[PDB]
Amino acid sequence: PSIMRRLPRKEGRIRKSLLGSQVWSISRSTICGNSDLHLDEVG
Amino acid sequence: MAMQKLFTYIYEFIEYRKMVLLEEKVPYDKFVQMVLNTGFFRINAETLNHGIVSVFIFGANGKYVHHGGDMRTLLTNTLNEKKHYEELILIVDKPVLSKKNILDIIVEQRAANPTIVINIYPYHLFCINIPKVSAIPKHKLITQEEAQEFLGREYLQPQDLMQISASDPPVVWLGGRPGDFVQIERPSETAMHAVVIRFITKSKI
Amino acid sequence: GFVQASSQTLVIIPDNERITSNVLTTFEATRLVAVRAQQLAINGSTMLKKKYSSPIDIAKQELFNRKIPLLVMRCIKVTPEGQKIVEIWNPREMGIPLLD
Amino acid sequence: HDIEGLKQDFRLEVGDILYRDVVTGDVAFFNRQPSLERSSIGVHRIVVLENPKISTFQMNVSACAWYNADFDGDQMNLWVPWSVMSRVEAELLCSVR
Amino acid sequence: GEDSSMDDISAYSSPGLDDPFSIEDVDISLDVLDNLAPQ
Ligand SMILES: [Mg+2]
Repeated sequence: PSIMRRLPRKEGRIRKSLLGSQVWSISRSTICGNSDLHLDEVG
Repeated sequence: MAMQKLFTYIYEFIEYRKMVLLEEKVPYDKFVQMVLNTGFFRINAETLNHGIVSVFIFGANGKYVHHGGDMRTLLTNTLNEKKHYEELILIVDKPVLSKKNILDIIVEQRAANPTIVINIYPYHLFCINIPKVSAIPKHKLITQEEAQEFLGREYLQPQDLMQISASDPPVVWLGGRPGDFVQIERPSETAMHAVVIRFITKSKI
Repeated sequence: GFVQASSQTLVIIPDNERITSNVLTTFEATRLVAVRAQQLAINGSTMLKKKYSSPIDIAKQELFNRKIPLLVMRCIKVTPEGQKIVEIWNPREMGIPLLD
Repeated sequence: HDIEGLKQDFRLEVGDILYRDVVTGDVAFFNRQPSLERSSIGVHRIVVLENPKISTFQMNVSACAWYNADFDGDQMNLWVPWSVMSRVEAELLCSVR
Repeated sequence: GEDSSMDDISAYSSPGLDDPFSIEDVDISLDVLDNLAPQ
């Protein structure tokens, strides 16, 4: 382990922590079709 | 067939830059004879402000492009000639542009002569009428006062504008120098045409 | 060395020399409504006449009815002599984009 | 304070922040990865599905063009803006219209 | 010459620049990779 090894890659400091973020108050699910919903609506 | 194209379009280049020729134009056969025997051809032109511009067309097999001593001697004697020089154009074959020694003589002659513009260009830059090429938009040098007014209205500095090299073929045919501004009117497929202003920077060679 | 940059003086372009548009951008209108809605969530003091049960609707109606107590500052340039040339625009006198 | 650990003499006071459930009509950002276009995140009006046996995000098939999505097993992200500033921005800037 | 105690260990488990298929510049979750299914 080294200080500068934390930086470079996609799993590194800059890309994983600074340019992206783990966040709270978020949900994920499989999407499904529903023809009774408007185009600007989500079930 | 670079010599044949050069023999016409170098004079077209002189006319496009608005200069008067100083010598009588020789036919093409003795042009090639002088290029092969003397090693180069010299064309002199007079500018509106009385500046003298001499153009050296160097043959690809001549000694001046293979030996730096001959080029140094020729440039030293031509720049020591008592004429109101303002611009020397040294037209050489493209591979000559990769020879470090020749370019070193070029930059050393520049250093010894700070008030005289020294430029060395490849063959293809004078084998067309560059302004009339369809892919080349319309370039036009603008005055310092107009550029200052434009920059003042825009709250801009000359270093914020897009920049163009002084060795760009349209700029060469214009005679643009570093520190000048060139207005380019260019076709647009969104607005049917557009205008930009570019800041001319140093030549690459 | 002198890490601290020197203070600037705010140079406001006179209203008859402004070059930017008199119509709010969608970004500017959204920012105005968001800021004003947060202010109303802080205070709740408004000069709007009709009653609304949410800060956002009060903010949009204040923008639409030209009663919003905010000004838009468009920073034009930062002079290296210290001036900060800006333009001040009154959204109550501006065109309002299509916020639908 | 949690609502199940709430005192007998408790009441809402001007300046309190109530964290309420998501209801129909709220705006939410809808995202499918990879986010390649700028319609890959869009703001939709929430319709809450009262059926307790439904775990899917449901949308109209004509909305799938915004996300390059289909219903073979795609998963999508959803977050509801709770901040006032983000709620204003969601419905004025990021709405799928 | 017949000793086997100091033989090269890597000489047993042996026969004797970007990855084109790696999602390295694609910031996608590993639980969502079914969104890449060709269908
Ligand atoms: Mg799929």
